[PDB]
Amino acid sequence: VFGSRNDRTLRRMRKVVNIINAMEPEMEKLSDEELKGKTAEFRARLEKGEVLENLIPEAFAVVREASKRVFGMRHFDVQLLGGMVLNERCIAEMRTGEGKTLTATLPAYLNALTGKGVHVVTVNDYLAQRDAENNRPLFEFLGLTVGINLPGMPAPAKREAYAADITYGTNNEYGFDYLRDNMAFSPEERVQRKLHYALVDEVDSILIDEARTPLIISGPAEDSSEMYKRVNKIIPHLIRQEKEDSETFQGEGHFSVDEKSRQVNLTERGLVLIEELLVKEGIMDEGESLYSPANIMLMHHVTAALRAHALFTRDVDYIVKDGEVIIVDEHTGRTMQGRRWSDGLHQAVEAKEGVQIQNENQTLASITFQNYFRLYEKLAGMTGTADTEAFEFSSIYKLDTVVVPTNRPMIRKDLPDLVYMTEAEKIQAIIEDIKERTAKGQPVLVGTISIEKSELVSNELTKAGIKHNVLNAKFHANEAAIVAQAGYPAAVTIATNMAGRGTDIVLGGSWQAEVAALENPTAEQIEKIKADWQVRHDAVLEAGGLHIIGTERHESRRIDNQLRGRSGRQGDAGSSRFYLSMEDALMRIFASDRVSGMMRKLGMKPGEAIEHPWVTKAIANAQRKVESRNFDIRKQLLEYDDVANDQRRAIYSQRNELLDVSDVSETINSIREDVFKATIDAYIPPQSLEEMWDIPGLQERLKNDFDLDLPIAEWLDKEPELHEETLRERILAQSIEVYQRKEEVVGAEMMRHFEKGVMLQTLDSLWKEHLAAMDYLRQGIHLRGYAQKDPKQEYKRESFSMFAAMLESLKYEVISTLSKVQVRMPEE
Amino acid sequence: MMITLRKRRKLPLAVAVAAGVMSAQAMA
Repeated sequence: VFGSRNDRTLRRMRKVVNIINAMEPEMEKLSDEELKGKTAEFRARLEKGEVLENLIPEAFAVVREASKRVFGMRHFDVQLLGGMVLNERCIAEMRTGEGKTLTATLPAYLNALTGKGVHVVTVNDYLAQRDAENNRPLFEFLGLTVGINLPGMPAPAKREAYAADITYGTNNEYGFDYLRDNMAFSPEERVQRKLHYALVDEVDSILIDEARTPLIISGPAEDSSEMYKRVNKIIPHLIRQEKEDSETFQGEGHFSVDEKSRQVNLTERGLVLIEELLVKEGIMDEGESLYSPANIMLMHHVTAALRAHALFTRDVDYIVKDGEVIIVDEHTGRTMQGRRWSDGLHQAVEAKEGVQIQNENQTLASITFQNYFRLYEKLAGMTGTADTEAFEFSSIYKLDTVVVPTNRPMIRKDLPDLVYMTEAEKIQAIIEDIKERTAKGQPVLVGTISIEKSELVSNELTKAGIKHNVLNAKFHANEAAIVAQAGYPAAVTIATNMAGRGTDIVLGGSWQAEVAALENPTAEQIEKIKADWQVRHDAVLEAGGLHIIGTERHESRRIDNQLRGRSGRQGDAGSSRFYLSMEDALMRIFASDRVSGMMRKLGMKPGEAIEHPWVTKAIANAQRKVESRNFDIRKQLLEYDDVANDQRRAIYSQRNELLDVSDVSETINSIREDVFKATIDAYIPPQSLEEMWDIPGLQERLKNDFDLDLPIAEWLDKEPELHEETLRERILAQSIEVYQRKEEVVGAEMMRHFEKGVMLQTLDSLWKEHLAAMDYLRQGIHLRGYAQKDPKQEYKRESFSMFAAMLESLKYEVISTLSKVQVRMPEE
Repeated sequence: MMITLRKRRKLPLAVAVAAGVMSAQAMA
């Protein structure tokens, strides 16, 4: 892209808009089938040597033309600007009323021409299926295909929707689909296509709030994981006092009077008790430490058995009857038979006693939305008039913030904040502001964020004698009835914490809702009501438009601005008036209410409008400061997230390669020699002495993990010229020979499929571990981050070592399993 | 004779718990 962002971008887009407007009269001379022909033409031109960004003038013109024949609505110039910006990797701010559907249709058609697939992200399935079928007669009219992806849709149908030019779906399913696709065994099992372009309807929520939302799939294999019972089996060999089993201890702990430390904690700062668990039996007995990133998984498993012994006492902390585990509450004497402590805690208990061990419930597959949308090349979306955290768009997703002009001039009179001392003053001032407008015939919308104030203002309004209708969310039918005339002259509507966007309240009321209340609305009736409605609309205009009143403001300006943007629909008339008291909790956001107390000496004067604009500016400053503090926190959290993100991306790339390719002999053989070398180097050091070689250890390992019986002691005994290198190669050669011999019995193509599957399976198996391991270290690093060292940097270091170790273990078991397989080999 | 006894029968059951969540199986 070229041209100064924002400033120059605005006029740059205008240059194209002019061309589109000039070519419009020409498009009106083109037949319906010609518009369709242009769409196909662009497809050909794109492969010929045409730039997508250069097709905008013609493409947008076709869309504008087609829309006039399909919907009869011409895409406004302001919409052309926004739709054009949505072709890049930027976020466009759209005012309430401009027309999101009439804007998002432009970038969709343009990017759809590439045939890569336009991924439209919706907040819910309602809008997803709504716009999908609504815009269908438009896109399909030009030849493009519209596909809808609903959560839970079968793979066959998904493939049809994903193979379409434009795909409508929810962010939730979008992420899950990606997970299922990447966790496939065969490339034909895929459901996705390409992450070329993504257009999200509301970034305010999906990109901001849902940024740190991880799609955790808890899909266990069930069965019976009796493997855990073999771990806890080593505990009864110890005594709770010394040698591993000890409730905290730390030398003393407490007196001999039921010293069961049920506060968990756990420590073992002696480093002499843990020495009893390590070594012997098998696994974690080779010489590995339990306080290493390459053994964090077992660390969180062995401690589970410990915190299931003296931590959870039988019959008091929990009760198991007939295999049914029920938690016993000692606080109020309650029994929880439908609950179980996660983090593998319940599993340790079920593995301690004669209970059937389950398959737990942890992260089988997970991905964060932020780490998902960041994979898309062209990531664009629409945002509301909220701003605030909008600055984080460039830091979280690296998107540029662009504002789109309104269709009509916004005549929303924004008034300053009138801060009073007591709530009585604040409320009374509101009543007065409303009462004065009740005589002028101006509709008043009270945005109470607190239910306590909603009833308070309602009682006060009744006291003064002012008509009012409260939007009780418990009665949607009531709300719809009020909203229909919420813009009616002198109509006081009270809203208790309204969600974003909201219904498009038309000034004067809604004749549609009026004619819909009649049995048979004839042409005469409709025209009559429209005539009356017209007068009602003009009346509100002379009154001052829709008057918004805010009793209390919100910390995050995102919601604050959302309420302010309720008026002036598509550039209409309105007035915003906010109030505040020294009793409201909002005065605590200024670091300390003691500071805000300086405003108590402003005079106030209940009944006199002090009108001080600097007050609003002060509040707005603090409002953005609150989120600035949150931003620092979000950044700190994302710091750890990106670490797992890169590792995930890396391992997913390798898994994808092995997924797409059919043959994997190259990889298998290349890692085969490496695995053997590493295993040999562990018993036989390079360029050492004969008496420095552990022949028995290597032989046993070969006859254990590689299923290869080789008498190395006999080989070197008769062949002294074997030296070392030749000896290593001999073992490898013999392995390859027997390997091929096993292969011939199973089948060449079959073995290749087997190896491919085993690689993916082993990778996935370790991936499940790594997912939990990352978490174990994520929280455990808090006790590892000492002074004179950054806890994030050290974490990344340990995480890198963990990943490396995982890779080594991957190649190890992959080659081992491929050899461990007991194939029925006949006498050759 | 020299009876070299060793605990080669190590118990990887503790590790199998991690892969237990997605324990797929083929022919063997």
